[PDB]
Amino acid sequence: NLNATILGQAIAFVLFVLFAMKYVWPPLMAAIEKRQKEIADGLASAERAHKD
Amino acid sequence: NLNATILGQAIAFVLFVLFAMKYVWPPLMAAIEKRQKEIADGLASAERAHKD
Amino acid sequence: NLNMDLLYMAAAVMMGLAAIGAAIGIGILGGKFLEGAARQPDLIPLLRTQFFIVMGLVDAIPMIAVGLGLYVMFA
Amino acid sequence: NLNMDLLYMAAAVMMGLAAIGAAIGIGILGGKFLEGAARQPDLIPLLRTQFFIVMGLVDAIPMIAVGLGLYVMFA
Amino acid sequence: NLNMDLLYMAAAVMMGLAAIGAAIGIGILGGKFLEGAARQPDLIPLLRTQFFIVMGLVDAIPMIAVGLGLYVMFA
Amino acid sequence: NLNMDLLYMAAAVMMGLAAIGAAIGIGILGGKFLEGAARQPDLIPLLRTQFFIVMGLVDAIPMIAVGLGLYVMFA
Amino acid sequence: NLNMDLLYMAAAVMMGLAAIGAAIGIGILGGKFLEGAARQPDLIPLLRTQFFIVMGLVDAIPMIAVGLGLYVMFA
Amino acid sequence: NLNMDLLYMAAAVMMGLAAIGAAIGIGILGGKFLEGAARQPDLIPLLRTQFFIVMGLVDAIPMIAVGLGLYVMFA
Amino acid sequence: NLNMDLLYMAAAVMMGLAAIGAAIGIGILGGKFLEGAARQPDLIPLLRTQFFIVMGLVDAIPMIAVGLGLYVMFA
Amino acid sequence: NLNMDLLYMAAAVMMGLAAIGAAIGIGILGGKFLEGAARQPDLIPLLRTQFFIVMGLVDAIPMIAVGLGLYVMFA
Amino acid sequence: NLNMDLLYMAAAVMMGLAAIGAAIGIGILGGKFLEGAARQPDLIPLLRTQFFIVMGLVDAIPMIAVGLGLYVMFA
Amino acid sequence: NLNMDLLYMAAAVMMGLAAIGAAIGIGILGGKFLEGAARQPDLIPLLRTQFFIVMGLVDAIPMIAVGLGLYVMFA
Amino acid sequence: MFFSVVLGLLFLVLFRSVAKKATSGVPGKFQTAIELVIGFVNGSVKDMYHGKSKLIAPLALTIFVWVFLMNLMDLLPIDLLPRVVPSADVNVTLSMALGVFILILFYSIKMKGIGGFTKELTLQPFNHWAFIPVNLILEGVSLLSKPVSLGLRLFGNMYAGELIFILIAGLLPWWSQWILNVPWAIFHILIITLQAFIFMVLTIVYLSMAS
Amino acid sequence: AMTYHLDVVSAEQQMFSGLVEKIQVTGSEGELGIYPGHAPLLTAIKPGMIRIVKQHGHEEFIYLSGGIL
Repeated sequence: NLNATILGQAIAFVLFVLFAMKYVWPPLMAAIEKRQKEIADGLASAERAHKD
Repeated sequence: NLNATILGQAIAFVLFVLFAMKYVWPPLMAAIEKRQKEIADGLASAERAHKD
Repeated sequence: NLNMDLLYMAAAVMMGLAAIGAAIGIGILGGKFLEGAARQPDLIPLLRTQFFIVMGLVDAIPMIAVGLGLYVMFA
Repeated sequence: NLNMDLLYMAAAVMMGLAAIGAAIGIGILGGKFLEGAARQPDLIPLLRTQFFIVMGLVDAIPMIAVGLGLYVMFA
Repeated sequence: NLNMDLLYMAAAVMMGLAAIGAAIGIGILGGKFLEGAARQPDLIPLLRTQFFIVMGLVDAIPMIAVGLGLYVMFA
Repeated sequence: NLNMDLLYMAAAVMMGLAAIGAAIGIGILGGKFLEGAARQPDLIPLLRTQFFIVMGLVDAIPMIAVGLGLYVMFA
Repeated sequence: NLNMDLLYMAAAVMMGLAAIGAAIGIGILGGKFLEGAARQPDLIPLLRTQFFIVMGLVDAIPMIAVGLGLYVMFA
Repeated sequence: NLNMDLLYMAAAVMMGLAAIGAAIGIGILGGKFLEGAARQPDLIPLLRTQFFIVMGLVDAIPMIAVGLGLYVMFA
Repeated sequence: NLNMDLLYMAAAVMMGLAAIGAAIGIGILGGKFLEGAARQPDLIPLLRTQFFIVMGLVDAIPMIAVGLGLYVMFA
Repeated sequence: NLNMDLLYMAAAVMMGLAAIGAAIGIGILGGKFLEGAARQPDLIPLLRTQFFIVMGLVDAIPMIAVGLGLYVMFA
Repeated sequence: NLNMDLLYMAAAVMMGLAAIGAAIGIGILGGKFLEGAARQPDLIPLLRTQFFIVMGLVDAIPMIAVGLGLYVMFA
Repeated sequence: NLNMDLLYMAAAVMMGLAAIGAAIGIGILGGKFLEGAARQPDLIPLLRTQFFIVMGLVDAIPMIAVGLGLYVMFA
Repeated sequence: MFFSVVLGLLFLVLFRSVAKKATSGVPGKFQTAIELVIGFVNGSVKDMYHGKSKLIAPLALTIFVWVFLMNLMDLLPIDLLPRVVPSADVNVTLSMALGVFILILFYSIKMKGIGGFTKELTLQPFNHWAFIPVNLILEGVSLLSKPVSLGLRLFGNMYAGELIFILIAGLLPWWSQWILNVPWAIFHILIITLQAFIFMVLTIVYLSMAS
Repeated sequence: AMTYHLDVVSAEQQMFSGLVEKIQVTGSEGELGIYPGHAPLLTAIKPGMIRIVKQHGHEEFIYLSGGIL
């Protein structure tokens, strides 16, 4: 009879965006630990280890 | 789709992909090489400092 | 003249070459269930009989097509 | 002229290419039941014979289709 | 004269030789799931039952084709 | 003009493409019974010969269809 | 008179005998994934379940053919 | 005009697609009998040759159908 | 009157019963790759995934036939 | 007008879809004979070559059907 | 009126149901080559890649049939 | 009007669905020869290459049928 | 011709705007996704695109990122609901870009290094054994022409399925299954883009690595 | 990690002991990747060092001549 697009678009967009963004935010947001931990821990551990 | 579609679609995708990739290759390569240069510099500096 | 060709072609084409999947699945399931059920004693009657329940799905496969044959004869 | 083509096409199409599934399932079940039943002695006659009961389903597969052939001849 | 041949040929061709894949897949899945599920005790009821969920896809295979048969009769 | 097409199409369609299941099942049963019967000595002649009894069912499979060919010629 | 035979024959031939590959592939993939996943539980967590992703291709195989059925009815 | 279509269609349909079961069964029986007969020395020539007797049944399977081809030509 | 039967029969016959090989090959490749990849974890990193490259050939199999469907509609 | 449809339909139907059994049996016999003949050294050339004699039966399978093609052209 | 039915029936019948053998052979060769290539490390890239050369024969199998489709359109 | 339907139906029916046995046999022989040839080193190149000679028979199977296609065009 | 303006202008504006935007990100920085996108795309594309070696340098990442980001606009427009004025650019640009890019990339990449001697004189053992000249024309025409059929069939089927599903789903009556059926368009667009980029990069690296 | 006890017995006394989990050792057919949850499969172990985790993450390469799984 009608269309009912706000329920499907809002429920699908909010559910898929919140579930995919919240559940997939660790892979895209936690990926900086390799370069940050490798550069900071590598430079600090290499300079302190080479100096000591 | 009757006429005048092959020149626009072929020249648009070919000129846009070739003109965009040729003029964007040094920016994406130099701008994207920071992960390999920083990872290789940190791993080589840490391994060379520990081995030395 | 379309009633004889439509009813005969509908009953023969709808209830003809269709039992190959059911007859092949019954022999394949009977051979696999017989080899797997006979290869072990404890598996002779504990779960292999559940495979016979798969035969109950045959009535919903090609055997249900025969239920439409009346549509080309009685209906 | 629709009785000859309808009855002949209904009997030939309804009782023609249909025994491939039953004949293939009988040979597959006989070979699998013969290999599995002959590979072990205790399994030679304890459960493998139950696979022969699967042959009883053949009468409800393609062999039942021949029961409709009379509809293209006697009926 | 096109309604009898079109409706009969559409219902027979659309709901005729199509259950061979579902009936063969049910017997193959039942035999493989019965042999693999009966070959091990711990695997008798832990993941093998998930194979039964594959049967739920049968309704989206040939069984859905019967849903179009009404288009050659009711519609 | 329906006697030539009905009799020829009925005899050829009813006694034509139907021996594939019996010929394939005979070779599959002969190869499986030969490999399983030859893999063991005691199983060479004790139960494997019973598989030959399955060949007796071939007369009730496609070979019986030839029995209907007379209906398109003698009858 | 070509609309009834062309639309009915196009919808029946285009949405008829086509589910044999999807239904057979679903049963073969369910039986192989059920036996392989049942023989090893450590691989039943992030390996055999990937085979279910292959089912996602079924929508681009025979199930897509049903999408053309509207061309013989709605279009 | 029914003699050319009935005789040509009867000889082609009766002596056409029928050698698939015999040719497939000969290759399957030859490969299975060759692998099983070659895997063991004592099983090389003691019972495996009996599988060749199964080839004698081919003359009563699809090869017999060619015997009906004369009915669409000489008779 | 040949445009409806030629276009409908060409689109349905050219894009109808053809996805059985691709859908069956996807399920067979998914089951074999799932069993081989599940039986060995070390081989599930740079070997079984290569089988997915075979899926790239599906576009050159029956999926390309759909590309001809426009010839029975748009062209 | 029956000579073109009878000769073309007889040559195409009699010499068309028939090489699937011979071509499939040649590949199955070649793969099984290659695996069984390559799995053992002593079995590389002592009995496996006898399987090649099975290829001699191909001339009596689908290859003989081509011998009837002249009946739809030269005769 | 024979150009539409002859060209459409020739293009659809000549380029329709033919990709089942190539698509099935690609999946069977990919699954067998993936399992045999993944079961051994040294055999992962020394002979199994030669199986990919078999894919080169696909262009001489059903893929060559598409080369005749132009005969039903351009020629 | 019989030249277009006879030549098109003869070329499409004689050079259409026929590559399934050759394409399936090439993939089965390539997968079996690749697995058996890769499972052993000494069997990698000593007898397995002889299986490639079986491919030479493909030219006498379905590939020879294309040789008759000229009879529906050039002749 | 005054027609075909919304397809060329809308396709060239969205394709050139999203494709010609890598010149401003050369100096940095920009946020938290620069290290994950650059490290994941460079490490995954360089580590997963095995077969280049002596092929090229910036053509792999530039052609993969430019072809994926530039070609992703034709298949990522399935969410736009609402007549033969903006759909021909996807089917024409997809087959024209796939066939022209595969033929121009294979012929230009194969006719640059080595070379003119292997392609201009491909006889001897490859066409003299085999003394008839049919194996080089059939194998060379089929293998050299398989990229136009594969790229044209995959790109044409993906663009035709996305445009037909978007137009039929956006131009219907109810808004339930048509407005909520985003799994087939998202999975088909993502699988078509990943399969087209992986098949194009693997086919260009494998075809360019050997002569 | 540690799960099932994968003790090794030599010709005289005991060769190895302790629990094991993801034991990536080669089987009879070739290279395999077993872990915790496999069924009973009697295979053969030939020569070659296989890196398998012992206890508390002890990935040691146990190399021996003969072996019966």
